Amino acid sequence: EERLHYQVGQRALIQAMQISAMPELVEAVQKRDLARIKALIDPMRSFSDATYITVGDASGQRLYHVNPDEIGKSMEGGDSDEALINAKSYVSVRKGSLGSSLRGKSPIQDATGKVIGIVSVGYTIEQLEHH
Ligand code: NA
Repeated sequence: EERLHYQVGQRALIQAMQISAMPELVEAVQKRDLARIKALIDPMRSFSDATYITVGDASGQRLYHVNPDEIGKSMEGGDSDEALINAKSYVSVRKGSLGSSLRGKSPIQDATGKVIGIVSVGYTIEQLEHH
């Protein structure tokens, strides 16, 4: 019965699962084509009500972030291991550079199931429109 913005986390998780399963994103990540990834994610970032979307490679190095300088740097929050190593999809909460946020995380996988990256869709808590 104890909740931490349950509906927001479910919305984030659903979106991360959907984005991570896109064949075009799987291909762009395999090729490490940054511009292609940006072209695919920007419109989704614009359309979603999420605060941000981050895409990382298999080692957790960012291939996309809303802040340009973060691209090429490692996701050091410590809450990406279960997706990157164990291919789990889940809701996580953490204060990264963009503030305390609820994240939906899901691995990006090739056709054989190998994890090749991660998608994190986040909602910064202080910015939620309360009900
Ligand atoms: Na996934």
